[PDB]
Amino acid sequence: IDETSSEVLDELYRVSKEYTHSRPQAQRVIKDLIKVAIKVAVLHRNGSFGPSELALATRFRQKLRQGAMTALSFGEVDFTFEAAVLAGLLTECRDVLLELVEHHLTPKSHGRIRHVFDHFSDPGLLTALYGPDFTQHLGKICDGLRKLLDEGKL
Ligand SMILES: [Cl-]
Repeated sequence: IDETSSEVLDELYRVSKEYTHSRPQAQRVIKDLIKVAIKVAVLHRNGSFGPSELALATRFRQKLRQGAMTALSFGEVDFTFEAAVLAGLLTECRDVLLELVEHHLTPKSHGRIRHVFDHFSDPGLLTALYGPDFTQHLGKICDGLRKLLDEGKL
């Protein structure tokens, strides 16, 4: 696994664990995240996607970059964090991914996608993340996101 991606994944785990107060819950969401990513990766490697699905994958990446850039913008003291906006963007990502894998992955895998995106798009979690107690976590996530965008890994 890519080192920067691992660093961000680590931070997402830590944010989830601290927000929920549950190691088992955080481990579960990150396990599902990893499973989903790899399953989608395999579909890309095996040439399983049709033309409309490949266009959907392109849209998903655009949306994911938009989410990342918006997360970064809200990190600026200048601009006011709006949880509903970031949550809405993450839900747009969820929905594009769900469409992408509708005909390729099992309903169980669709459930894992909903679990991951619904966990992190939770306005409660995001509000905590952008609040006074999560300053260090947010900085590290933003550093990672900026590096991923810079290196073309999103
Ligand atoms: Cl298709």
